[PDB]
Amino acid sequence: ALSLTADQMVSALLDAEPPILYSEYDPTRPSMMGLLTNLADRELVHMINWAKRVPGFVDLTLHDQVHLLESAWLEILMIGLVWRSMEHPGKLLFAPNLLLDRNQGKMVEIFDMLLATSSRFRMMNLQGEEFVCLKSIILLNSGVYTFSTLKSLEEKDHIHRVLDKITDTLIHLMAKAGLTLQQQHQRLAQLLLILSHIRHMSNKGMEHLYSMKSKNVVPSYDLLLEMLDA
Amino acid sequence: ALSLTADQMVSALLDAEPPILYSEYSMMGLLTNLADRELVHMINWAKRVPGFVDLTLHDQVHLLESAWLEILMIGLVWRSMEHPGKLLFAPNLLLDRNQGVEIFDMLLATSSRFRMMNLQGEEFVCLKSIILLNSGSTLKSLEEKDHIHRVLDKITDTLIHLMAKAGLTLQQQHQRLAQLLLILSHIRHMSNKGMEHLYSMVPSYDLLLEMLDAHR
Ligand SMILES: Oc1cccc(CN(CC2(c3ccccc3F)CCCC2)c2ccc(OC3CN(CCCF)C3)cc2)c1Cl
Ligand SMILES: Oc1cccc(CN(CC2(c3ccccc3F)CCCC2)c2ccc(OC3CN(CCCF)C3)cc2)c1Cl
Repeated sequence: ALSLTADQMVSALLDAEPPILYSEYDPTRPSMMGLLTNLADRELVHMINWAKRVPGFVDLTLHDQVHLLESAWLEILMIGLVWRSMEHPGKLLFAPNLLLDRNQGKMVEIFDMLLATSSRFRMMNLQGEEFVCLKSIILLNSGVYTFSTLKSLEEKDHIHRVLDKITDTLIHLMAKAGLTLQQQHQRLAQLLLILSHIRHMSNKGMEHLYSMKSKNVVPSYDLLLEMLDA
Repeated sequence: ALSLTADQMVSALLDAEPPILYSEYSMMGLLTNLADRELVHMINWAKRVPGFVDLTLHDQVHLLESAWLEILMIGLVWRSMEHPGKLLFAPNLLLDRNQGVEIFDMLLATSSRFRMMNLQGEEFVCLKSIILLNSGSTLKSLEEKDHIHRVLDKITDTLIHLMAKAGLTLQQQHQRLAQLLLILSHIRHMSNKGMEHLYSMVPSYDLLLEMLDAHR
């Protein structure tokens, strides 16, 4: 996995991309949290099958894969939602049959930040290749500071090696788009600064799910491990 | 601001660095007091961060209201970098995790990360100014937002310049840049958990405006 070229690492991420799902509702009938809850639960399954295809991820122990998924899953859903919404200014495309504006999201604070992130992606003309690299970064980075045995330290070192390889891959893509060296690292910095906004949005979202104090509203270690299908 | 060279960028950030404060010569009360004194120094530091005073007072208050704990936290991690397993809130206030916890360990993990990257002082002050500018639709706000993104790009150039001066290769340059900037997601994370804890017991917009809205 540390041996793949930048072109190969991109093609692997593009072929691993999960599908866009539809919301589960009756369109002949006149409950939003339940609809979004249900949609997120079903997206989560496809995310985990995507993560398994992220080069270097299945080199980790199953325990460490679950930990990274635990820390990252909501950021990963959110960046996909924001990517999906780039072409629909003012609205969030949770699903092709569930395009919502901010007055329906009424809570609204996170909705507004997702819309802002979608705008910035849009006016940056974020490319498909770049977006799948950013998803990989979130998966590996979000849990890397919340793991200290010997083995864990080897696992952290491997995660940092793969993150360096994703960085190289992103720069390769900007180089191939014709950007100058200065423009390459300026764009790389802009894209990583947005990931900290996405982390903030995920933090507020997780804060809301934990305040529900409801057993099956935060994916458990066992639920994620089951979806990983050892 | 937009005219400064990379070297003048670093010199201004270094010139503007606030002092390390001491604790008085019961724990949460001493930490609250030390943080209250640091906040005052951080306002005048922020006024000296290129691009910042070009902003409206209202935008400056919003940026500090959003970033203040992150900035406090990155300063604490920096101060603790050379003291494995301890948080140096002040030279006379060195705590270990037993005296706290979840937040403490995250802070200790960031400190350990700085150690492994051999984080440099000139790098530290660029990262702290990125936190201020980044963490937080009238024509003027659009004009502010565009200005902030421009200053952020020059700090990126300044960071690259520092690594290039040291002798790092370009591959090592973009790799280290990404490593430094991804740490910022974790500092946002810890700030949000810290806000959560403090509300379970924070400087108001008016307090911030009062300190920032100085006379001549
Ligand atoms: O791609 C998406 C598709 C569908 C929704 C979403 C994001 N959402 C909606 C929002 C939200 C509300 C409250 C808390 C956090 C949140 F983000 C964020 C913006 C509007 C309100 C959401 C809601 C509930 C969620 O909780 C599941 C996990 N389920 C439980 C886990 C058991 F497996 C309940 C997961 C996400 C994405 Cl990013
Ligand atoms: O450099 C530092 C110097 C002194 C303390 C700190 C950070 N802290 C201590 C810790 C903490 C962090 C996050 C949340 C709660 C917390 F306990 C850090 C890990 C364990 C305890 C802290 C304590 C009280 C606080 O209360 C404000 C509101 N007050 C400001 C309102 C004035 F109007 C002070 C502000 C931060 C830094 Cl990073």
